[PDB]
Amino acid sequence: FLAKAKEDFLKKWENPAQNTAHLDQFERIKTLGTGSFGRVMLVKHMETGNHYAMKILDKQKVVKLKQIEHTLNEKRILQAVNFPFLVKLEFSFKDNSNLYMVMEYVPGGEMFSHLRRIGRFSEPHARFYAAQIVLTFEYLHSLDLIYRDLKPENLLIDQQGYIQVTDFGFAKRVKGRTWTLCGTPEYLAPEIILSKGYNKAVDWWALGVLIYEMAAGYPPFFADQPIQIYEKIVSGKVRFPSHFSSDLKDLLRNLLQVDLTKRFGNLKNGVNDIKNHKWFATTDWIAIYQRKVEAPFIPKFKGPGDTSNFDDYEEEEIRVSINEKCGKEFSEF
Amino acid sequence: TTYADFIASGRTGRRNAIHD
Ligand SMILES: O=C(N[C@@H]1CCCNC[C@H]1NC(=O)c1ccncc1)c1ccc(C(=O)c2cc(N3CCCCC3)ccc2O)cc1
Repeated sequence: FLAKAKEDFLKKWENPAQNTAHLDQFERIKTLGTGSFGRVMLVKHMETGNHYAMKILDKQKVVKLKQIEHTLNEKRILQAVNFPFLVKLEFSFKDNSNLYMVMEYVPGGEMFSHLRRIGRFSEPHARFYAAQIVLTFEYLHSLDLIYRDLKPENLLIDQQGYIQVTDFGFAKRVKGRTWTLCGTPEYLAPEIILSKGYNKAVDWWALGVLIYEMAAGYPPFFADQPIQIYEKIVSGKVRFPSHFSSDLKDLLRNLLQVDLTKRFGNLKNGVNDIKNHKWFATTDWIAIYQRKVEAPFIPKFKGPGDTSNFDDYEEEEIRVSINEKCGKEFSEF
Repeated sequence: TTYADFIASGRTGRRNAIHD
């Protein structure tokens, strides 16, 4: 599959799909999330009656925060990839004021919501999710893509209880090294913090943070201010809840490894250092891929368009100016 | 407890990305 996958991806990467629907083809139902330049809304595609999640970004706000290239990355990558645990982009378009991405609606809510409410996940429930990320990072990294924003907030749970990765704002196709200070503080690898130049290994570090956080219910480095988190990441040592298994600790010690010649996922054996670790001894990797494993948790679902696995957000009307904004900047979107 | 320290911290909600 990984052979056929790069071929398919490069074709879409090189000739991206553009302008494949219009705003007026969608009824706007409810906000499912926000960010600094817009929001994701539940919508219904009037023609098919299907529900989707629509991300709306304000072009002027994106320019203000100098995120043009990152938003062009997000859509170009998302329209080109294809994997069971990546949210599927269905349509993309833009108008005078906004950018739109219409994706699968993933009705189970964010892992974030379930994780905070429950406290923490059991090692088997955490492992189930971690396996899916391992495979998604194997796929992405095979295409020279770094994800750079792994966290429970970006992992949506579908009706089958499997993960769908969303929010590709910091994803970037890079061979070799890149330098942008970006990500979420709790999940940043030390090399990002230290402005060294860094590569796909930052995703493997982040996987360590996510596993820790799933299993403990809090992340390995927290504090009230980002800068204090950074200091812990760089100069501090990881300590584990007494309930962590010896195998979980050994895995996390190898993922939350400052030294790049020693970090799992960055060795010559690559992803298999992780796949063949004892913590994953119960994981049938092909069965996870094919979604044949019974999920440990299945969200409550009461028909489509139901949003009770999501928080409520203040609604505001989508405004579209009569004058085109930032046309040049977003030409290729 | 570490749990108590987390719950009392300002980082238990949805975390934003950073850009410089
Ligand atoms: O609402 C959003 N995403 C939701 C909620 C946040 C947590 N991630 C889950 C996501 N929900 C879904 O995508 C979803 C998809 C399908 N079904 C249900 C939910 C969202 C809305 C707008 C943005 C957004 O404005 C945005 C901002 C940034 N940065 C701002 C800080 C400085 C660095 C650049 C970068 C790229 C972006 O695209 C990002 C996210």
